[PDB]
Amino acid sequence: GRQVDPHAKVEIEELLGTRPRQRDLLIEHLHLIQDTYGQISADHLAALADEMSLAFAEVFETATFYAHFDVVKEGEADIPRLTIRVCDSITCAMFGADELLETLQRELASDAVRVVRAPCVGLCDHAPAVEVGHNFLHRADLASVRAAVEAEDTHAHIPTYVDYDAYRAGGGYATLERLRSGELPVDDVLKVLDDGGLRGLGGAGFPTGRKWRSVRGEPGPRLMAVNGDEGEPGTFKDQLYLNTDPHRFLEGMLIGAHVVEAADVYIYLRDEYPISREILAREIAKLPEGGTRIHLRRGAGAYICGEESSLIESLEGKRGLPRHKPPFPFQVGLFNRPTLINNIETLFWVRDLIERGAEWWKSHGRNGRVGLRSYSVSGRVKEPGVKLAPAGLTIQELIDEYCGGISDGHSFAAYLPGGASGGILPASMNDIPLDFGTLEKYGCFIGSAAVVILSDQDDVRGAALNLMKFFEDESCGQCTPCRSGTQKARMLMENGVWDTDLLGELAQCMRDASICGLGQAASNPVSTVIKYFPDLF
Amino acid sequence: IAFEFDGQQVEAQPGETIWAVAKRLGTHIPHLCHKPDPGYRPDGNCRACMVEIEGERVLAASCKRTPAIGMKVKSATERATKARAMVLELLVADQPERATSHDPSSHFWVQADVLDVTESRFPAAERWTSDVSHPAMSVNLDACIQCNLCVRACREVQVNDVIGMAYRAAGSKVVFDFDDPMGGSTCVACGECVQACPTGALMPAAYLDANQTRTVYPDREVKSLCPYCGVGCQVSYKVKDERIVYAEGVNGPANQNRLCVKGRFGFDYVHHPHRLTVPLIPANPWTHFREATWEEALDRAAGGLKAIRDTNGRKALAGFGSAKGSNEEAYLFQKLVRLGFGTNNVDHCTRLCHASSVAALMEGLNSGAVTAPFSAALDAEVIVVIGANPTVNHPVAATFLKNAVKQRGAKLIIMDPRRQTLSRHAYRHLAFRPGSDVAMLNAMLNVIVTEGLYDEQYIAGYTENFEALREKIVDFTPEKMASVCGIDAETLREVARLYARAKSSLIFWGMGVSQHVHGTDNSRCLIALALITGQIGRPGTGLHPLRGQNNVQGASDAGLIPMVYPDYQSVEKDAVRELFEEFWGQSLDPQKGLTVVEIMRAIHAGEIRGMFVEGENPAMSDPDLNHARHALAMLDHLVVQDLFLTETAFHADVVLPASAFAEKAGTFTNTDRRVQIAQPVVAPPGDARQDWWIIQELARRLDLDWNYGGPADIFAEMAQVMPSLNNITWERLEREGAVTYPVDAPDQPGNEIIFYAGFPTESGRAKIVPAAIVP
Ligand SMILES: Nc1nc2c(c(=O)[nH]1)N[C@H]1C(S)=C(S)[C@@H](COP(=O)(O)OP(=O)(O)OC[C@H]3O[C@@H](n4cnc5c(=O)[nH]c(N)nc54)[C@H](O)[C@@H]3O)O[C@H]1N2
Ligand SMILES: Nc1nc2c(c(=O)[nH]1)N[C@H]1C(S)=C(S)[C@@H](COP(=O)(O)OP(=O)(O)OC[C@H]3O[C@@H](n4cnc5c(=O)[nH]c(N)nc54)[C@H](O)[C@@H]3O)O[C@H]1N2
Ligand SMILES: Cc1cc2nc3c(=O)[nH]c(=O)nc-3n(C[C@H](O)[C@H](O)[C@H](O)COP(=O)(O)O)c2cc1C
Ligand code: SF4
Ligand code: SF4
Ligand code: SF4
Ligand code: SF4
Ligand code: FES
Ligand code: FES
Ligand SMILES: [W+6]
Repeated sequence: GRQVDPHAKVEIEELLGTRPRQRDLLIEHLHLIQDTYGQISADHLAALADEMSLAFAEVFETATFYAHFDVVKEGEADIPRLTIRVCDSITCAMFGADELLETLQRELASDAVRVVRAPCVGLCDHAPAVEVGHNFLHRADLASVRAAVEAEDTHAHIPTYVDYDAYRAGGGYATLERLRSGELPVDDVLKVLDDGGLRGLGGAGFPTGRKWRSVRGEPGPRLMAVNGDEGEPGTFKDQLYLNTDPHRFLEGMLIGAHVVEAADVYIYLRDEYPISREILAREIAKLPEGGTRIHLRRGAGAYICGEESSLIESLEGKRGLPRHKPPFPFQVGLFNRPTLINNIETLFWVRDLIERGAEWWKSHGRNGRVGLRSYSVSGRVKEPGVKLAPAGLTIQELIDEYCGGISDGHSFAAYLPGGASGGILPASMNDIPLDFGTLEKYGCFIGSAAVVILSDQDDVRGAALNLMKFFEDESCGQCTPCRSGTQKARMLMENGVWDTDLLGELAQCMRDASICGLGQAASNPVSTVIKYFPDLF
Repeated sequence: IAFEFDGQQVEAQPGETIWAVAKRLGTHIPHLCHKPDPGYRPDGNCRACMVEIEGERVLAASCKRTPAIGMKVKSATERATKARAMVLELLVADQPERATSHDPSSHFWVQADVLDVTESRFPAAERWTSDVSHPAMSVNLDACIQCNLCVRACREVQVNDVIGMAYRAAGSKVVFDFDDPMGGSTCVACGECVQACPTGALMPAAYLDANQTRTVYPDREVKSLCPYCGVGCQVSYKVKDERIVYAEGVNGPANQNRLCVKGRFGFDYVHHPHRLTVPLIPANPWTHFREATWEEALDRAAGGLKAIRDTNGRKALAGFGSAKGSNEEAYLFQKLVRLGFGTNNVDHCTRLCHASSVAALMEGLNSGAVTAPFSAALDAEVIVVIGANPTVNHPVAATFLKNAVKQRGAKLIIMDPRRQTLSRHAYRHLAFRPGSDVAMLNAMLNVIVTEGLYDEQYIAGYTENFEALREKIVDFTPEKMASVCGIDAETLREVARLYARAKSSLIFWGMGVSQHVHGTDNSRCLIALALITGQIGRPGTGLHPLRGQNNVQGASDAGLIPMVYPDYQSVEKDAVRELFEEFWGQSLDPQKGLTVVEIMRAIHAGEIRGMFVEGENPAMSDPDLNHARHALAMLDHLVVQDLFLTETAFHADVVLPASAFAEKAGTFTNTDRRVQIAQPVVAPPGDARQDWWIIQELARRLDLDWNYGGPADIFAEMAQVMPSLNNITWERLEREGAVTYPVDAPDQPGNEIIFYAGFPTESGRAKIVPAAIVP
């Protein structure tokens, strides 16, 4: 007749105890189960639902869209407690990943253990990026994972950082306290953010003062949120900041909140960023009870959550599906109310904007463009890692000035900004400045400052195939063009030669008829290859 | 609103998404994922209805947008056509061969043939398998276009919370509870997702075979209604020559394109093989005293009844009745008695259940009709319910309520000992030991007046007795009855505040309350919640119990009662017996009849002789054993006009071939004050016939000489007396289909709310009744 609520309901009320049971608060429960038990089993879902008084369809829809929650029924086989993962994106794959997978999947892939695939975790800098149960590795290899497993090194490992007191030693939350006091009004902040031209980060290229003014003009109880997903492959900035000085980001966030008069806020970062998930939970409790309460949430896979509307639906405890653009996110948001999103980076800089001004944000640009940005170089360079440098900078100067060079043994053939969403270009496209509104007349763009460098020893078509696989596995699943076009491309790009004409048609279609901003870009790489690589056909 | 289109400067009304404007204008374009039928909602997934507009850089959709001022749409262009064609190419690439597949003549293939596509140039996907666990349906799901209509039908309208898409893009599928085969899933066979999937994936049986593929087209079609509930769910029966198959819903103002298991399946009784076609007067197949004939076994009825009348008298006769499957027959099934037998000894074994209700309703208001409909609970703000289970026996209304909860958030309440499905959607749940509702009912009754939060004005000139009761009332209290009922007080304070403060409200219940001896005493108090607060006789307000048959209203409102002729004009009166006779030309009996159980226990060692049974299985309905076997045993001359040889009338000395439901015209009514027309589909087997001919022939054989003709004149001869239909005709009961009777004007929709400006009672006011705890 139906799945019945079993006697196994004791372990669901003896484990949640005194917690709230609102639909918007679901994912935390699922994470809790997947932590205390290495799996999520039906009986537990039935009990949880009949507690929250829901239907099995909803919890089943949600518990499988996020790529980490592992489900089983009374029939399937038990899952092991100890698992590991490997990167399969472009960077981690250029340094010999797949061989690693099929090389250790037959030495230590036994019952007690497991080994599976993973798109990207934010470690494109230290090549392989393997993890062992909330612990990550670098320059990974077999003889290292052996020791990491034989010893119960599943648990993480925490570095040192700057605490509340050491931050308070300097400016230390004095710029903020100047707001709860009338020692400086609001309008000045809007004015500096405007005349200084802080074109926001994230793959949008949008100002900030306008957003703040807007979300300030609409009435009612306001909200806010932050996207700390940064799931795009060649993007490993947020980690290098949340792990060195977060209190600056919290300063910026509280500032951006009190201005819009948002009672509470929200946050959202991956499950693949645990270290920060502990840094914060250590720090917040030290942040006094000022009057603005903050929160913190998790996120399981779902690169489609990098998007705004999907992040909203997730914070609402729902399935990670985006919404239509004619009704806007700043008008109707987290709970059908206004809310302003801002990446942690855009917040990290505000303090230096105010304490110093705008001119300090205009004497920097090198080429005609103006600004200051934090790039993320990766691939075959000599001193990879994050980089700060004046925007409007070419790529050759970014290689032979900041990154040390390229390598001793390789050469320079191709490269790609904007990570996967962007295209892959050749050398000759070397005298082009890297800013927001400069590359749209070439097919690609730069949204996340992601940069990569491929040599002659590397092949491009395989890279495009990997990118298409990624876009095929990260697709939400609503709009037809993505859902089926990604498949047809992962297929057409398989054979020895593809037509490129069916592909041009399919790309035009996907770019003109896609709901989300992902399908609008999953065809950029192949098209750029067709155009600027006319010697590969 | 003015906005250009395809080179024009046309106008559009509001809420008119571009698609509808084109349709209205005659520029049809494909949707595939947008079901225009009222009830649904667009989602914008297929992206096959795309157009262009000056100002944007990415193509748009036509089902989800709206033509604001200045805008200009474009369809006859290149980009849009290319996009549509590419989408269709992908879909048909992941599709089987339309030559021989599930539903080859479908919506998808039509919209494809529109965009001029036959095959594709992309490869396949090696999709999943099928499951046929459930008998009626057949999920050979290899044609899922991810149109999400299954869901909007099972997660937004016929709410049962079963279906859901529970995977990622490529592997995205539709699954029932926990990826179960749906043969033991929560599916209730509510066929609202079977007629929404355009492809033949989510397809019923009887339209395909083992090598699953269509095998049949619609032989013909007929629009009718369901003879199982009292809602009037319209249907369009699918027929094959001497075979009925399966149906779909229609835009009926009572159903709105949504049915239950029985609107889809379960009608194997009509064409059921073991049946009756001739007189037959124990195993099922007749084996005794069978003599096929039509003038012998009618002499043996007319002459028998007439002679036993002569030798024993009129009152020595009696008669049961029925309303399961017709209305106009009752008018005659009672006129026949009143004329040939000259006796008001009629009865009604179906009206038994909900008598107390109408008793109180006519005591207080001079009526017995549920105040206002149930399909109007979407403009209200609150609900009340006790002693029922709509989802089971009146589902359609239950899902209407669920939808009102979802959309407008209007809360509800519950009053039932056991736990009910709607609990999940219920704002509260109030269990109590039985036969004690009246206690908390008085509590809610006196919580208002004692605190002082009543609407004096409405009680000022629209309900009398408001002061004579207050002795017991202020003597009563809403705080004392805890151990008597089983609840706490603050809950009740709340509930009463909710109702009386609520802008509007309604109350539902059924036989669960009126089943008890003094269920009258229950309604005796429940009556006045809307009356004492005013939330009545106005949009979204009213009182509305429910009934468990088709047209019990239509029967017990047109003169099948032992104490009143049609339209509630009692017999004990005088002028009633003086104006009816200008039509029937007879001398009647003023003294009432012997009620159902009264007459039954009477004949037991009594004086009545025989009867003319019809449309009932009395041997197993009210009485357990004593008045089933010994009831008719001592009887001398018996009659039974039942479709089958039901357990009752095993020794009924004569029989006639009752026609089944699906073969007739006429008039039916629901528990909603509405009258529904019908229409025949298939003639019956054997020399069987209808009943409006049986009774005509028998009246003739009993010296009545009616010769009226067909039902299309019985309607007029029944309305000429009953003013309830003072402005009605069969013509507009066919065209426009169904209507409700309380209307006044000819060319108007209707008048569909009791007491909009005053009770239709002599005083214009009610008589609020003393309600006591009287065990
Ligand atoms: N499937 C089906 N549907 C039918 C019928 C049928 O035979 N089968 N017949 C039709 C007709 S006219 C009939 S006979 C009806 C019968 O069906 P209903 O009108 O639904 O009556 P019940 O089915 O008994 O449901 C009454 C509700 O009141 C609850 N209840 C139980 N005890 C009490 C009590 O002491 N007080 C109160 N207030 N509530 C109580 C019951 O448990 C249930 O929740 O169904 C109608 N529709
Ligand atoms: N087991 C059980 N018994 C009950 C009840 C219960 O819930 N369960 N509830 C009691 C109550 S409240 C009710 S509502 C009763 C109803 O129970 P019954 O008194 O048995 O009434 P039905 O079951 O509808 O049977 C009606 C008869 O009319 C025949 N018939 C069907 N269609 C037509 C038609 O178009 N024309 C004619 N002339 N005959 C037709 C049917 O085949 C059947 O012989 O049951 C009562 N007894
Ligand atoms: C498919 C898609 C995925 C995205 N993923 C991210 C992401 O992971 N992180 C991020 O900061 N922005 C992402 N974005 C861009 C978001 O719009 C961005 O988070 C947000 O607009 C930030 O606004 P801001 O520029 O004011 O900081 C994504 C956009 C799209 C279309
Ligand atoms: S079709 Fe692609 S871009 Fe559109 S919602 Fe689905 S996954 Fe996102
Ligand atoms: S079952 Fe019907 S609505 Fe659902 S995906 Fe398949 S074809 Fe589309
Ligand atoms: S009960 Fe009917 S409407 Fe509901 S999911 Fe099953 S088939 Fe669809
Ligand atoms: S409620 Fe009764 S009459 Fe209406 S569709 Fe369902 S079974 Fe048929
Ligand atoms: S780890 Fe492979 S690039 Fe992020
Ligand atoms: S057809 Fe209206 S958007 Fe799919
Ligand atoms: W009943």
